[PDB]
Amino acid sequence: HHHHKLPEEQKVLVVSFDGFRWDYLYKVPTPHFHYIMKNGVHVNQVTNVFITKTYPNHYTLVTGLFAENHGIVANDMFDPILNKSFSLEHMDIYDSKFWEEATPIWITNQRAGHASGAAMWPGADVKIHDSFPTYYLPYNESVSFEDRVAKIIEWFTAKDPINLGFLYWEEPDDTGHDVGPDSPLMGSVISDVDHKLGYLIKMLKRAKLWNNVNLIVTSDHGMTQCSKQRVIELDRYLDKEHYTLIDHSPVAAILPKEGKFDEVYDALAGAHPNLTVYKKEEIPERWHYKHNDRVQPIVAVADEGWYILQNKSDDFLLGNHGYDNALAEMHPIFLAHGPAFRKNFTKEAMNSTDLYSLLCHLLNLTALPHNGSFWNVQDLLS
Ligand SMILES: *[C@@H]1O[C@H](CO)[C@@H](O[C@@H]2O[C@H](CO)[C@@H](O[C@@H]3O[C@H](CO[C@H]4O[C@H](CO)[C@@H](O)[C@H](O)[C@@H]4O)[C@@H](O)[C@H](O[C@H]4O[C@H](CO)[C@@H](O)[C@H](O)[C@@H]4O)[C@@H]3O)[C@H](O)[C@H]2NC(C)=O)[C@H](O)[C@H]1NC(C)=O
Ligand SMILES: *[C@@H]1O[C@H](CO)[C@@H](O[C@@H]2O[C@H](CO)[C@@H](O)[C@H](O)[C@H]2NC(C)=O)[C@H](O)[C@H]1NC(C)=O
Ligand SMILES: *[C@@H]1O[C@H](CO)[C@@H](O[C@@H]2O[C@H](CO)[C@@H](O)[C@H](O)[C@H]2NC(C)=O)[C@H](O)[C@H]1NC(C)=O
Ligand SMILES: *[C@@H]1O[C@H](CO[C@@H]2O[C@@H](C)[C@@H](O)[C@@H](O)[C@@H]2O)[C@@H](O)[C@H](O)[C@H]1NC(C)=O
Ligand SMILES: *[C@@H]1O[C@H](CO)[C@@H](O)[C@H](O)[C@H]1NC(C)=O
Ligand SMILES: *[C@@H]1O[C@H](CO)[C@@H](O)[C@H](O)[C@H]1NC(C)=O
Ligand SMILES: [Zn+2]
Ligand SMILES: [Zn+2]
Ligand SMILES: [Zn+2]
Ligand SMILES: [Zn+2]
Repeated sequence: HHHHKLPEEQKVLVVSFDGFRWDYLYKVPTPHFHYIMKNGVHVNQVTNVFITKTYPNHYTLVTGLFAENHGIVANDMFDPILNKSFSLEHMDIYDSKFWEEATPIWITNQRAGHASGAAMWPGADVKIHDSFPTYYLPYNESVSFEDRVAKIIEWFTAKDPINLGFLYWEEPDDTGHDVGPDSPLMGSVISDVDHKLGYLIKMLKRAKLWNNVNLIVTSDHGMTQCSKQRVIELDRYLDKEHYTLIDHSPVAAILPKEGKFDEVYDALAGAHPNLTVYKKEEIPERWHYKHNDRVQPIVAVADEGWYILQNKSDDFLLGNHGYDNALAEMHPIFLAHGPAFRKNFTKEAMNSTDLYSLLCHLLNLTALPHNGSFWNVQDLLS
């Protein structure tokens, strides 16, 4: 018979499938994504932040800030005040000072008395302002999706449960790089990701969380097809001895050596039609990228689908991202299901800087100063 159920605090689980381009939903049958759509909300065009790389965009999701403000401007950075480098590829990400120009939402959540949990979310196993999420996993890409889900569900159902979870998975980004997003093999990995989403849905239902957790499924960026016929080779124009390459492609962050600034700029600007060379102060305002000492004196941006190689042996991948965030192929999926969200609703656009204000609203937190607007996304809510 129908009876009372104890009022639960509002809960949110944010899931990021890395590199899940907005239109991947249509490359193969995605019944579990479509199940969420039919019972939830879906935004066609999510404008993420420049540069359209993993660490800048995940930190935007948990701060509501543009990259010049939260300071995670790239996956590879050099901070001249710290005189230190940051590099994802070397797992050299744990220097707290690279993160401390902002405060991620899990800290704000916990300062309000709640508990947060993170299962491989970029930056969640880093000490920031002397704090971690209440529960987190040390980053390890080899941990299965099923084990990450198991931890999330354990934490949402613990003696002292979390109200806010973050779950992360490295596909379809990794395969998109390997084969290129135009490859028919992308169907296999997208289908697998849809199966993993179905596994998550099944476990949320089994744990009696499905109808009381607001599940948000999104990503950090998309992916575009590259080609060995679309390469810009810097050593055709520049003496490698006269600059340091802080980040390579498709946004080359260039630090000329002492006195070589005008040599480097003059040699590279207009050298190739698909490489736009900006002096820091000329960087487009719409990217909200330039007001930060981690933005190097010269930033050279390749057009969509072009690769910057410093020399003939530099890295090349059939898929890449990082390009202009106005480009549709850089845009991630966004869909959601839960008691706070409408059902079978589709909206054309959102800015990824708005998610932070949505999360703060759902959890009844006081948002720190940010660049998004709850009013832009209030129509997703029931
Ligand atoms: C990498 O960099 C290259 C080189 O800069 C860019 O290529 C240019 O792209 C633009 C935009 O499409 C081209 O301009 C358009 O050309 C069309 C005709 O193309 C043929 O003829 C020209 C010679 O005039 C050749 O260069 C070209 O290869 C083709 O053979 C025109 O129809 C277009 O005019 C129409 O659209 C424009 C708006 O785009 C309107 O203003 C017009 O009124 C008209 O309606 C336009 O002129 C340009 O020709 C290309 N240059 C070259 C050398 O190919 C790439 O776009 C860039 N790559 C990426 C991914 O950004
Ligand atoms: C994404 O953010 C931009 C920038 O804030 C929004 O563009 C502004 O929209 C307001 C209306 O609320 C206009 O008054 C401003 O002139 C716009 N500013 C700029 C710089 O264009 C945009 O609406 C947001 N998009 C979504 C889908 O939320
Ligand atoms: C994005 O949001 C941040 C936070 O509100 C803004 O940063 C502030 O900018 C003012 C100048 O208007 C400075 O006085 C503050 O010191 C900044 N605060 C922080 C925390 O950095 C930023 O201006 C916003 N960006 C845009 C493009 O609107
Ligand atoms: C700056 O620091 C150097 C040692 O640190 C390494 O190099 C810097 C540039 C960063 O890449 C950092 O992450 C590395 O661990 C010193 O060798 C160098 O002398 C220092 N320079 C000055 C001027 O103090
Ligand atoms: C990551 O997880 C795997 C599987 O349990 C384990 O073999 C490995 O030692 C872990 N640590 C790292 C740094 O990969
Ligand atoms: C390219 O640059 C690397 C440094 O990253 C250097 O070790 C390598 O020998 C260079 N290769 C060519 C072909 O110039
Ligand atoms: Zn990514
Ligand atoms: Zn990637
Ligand atoms: Zn990987
Ligand atoms: Zn690979």
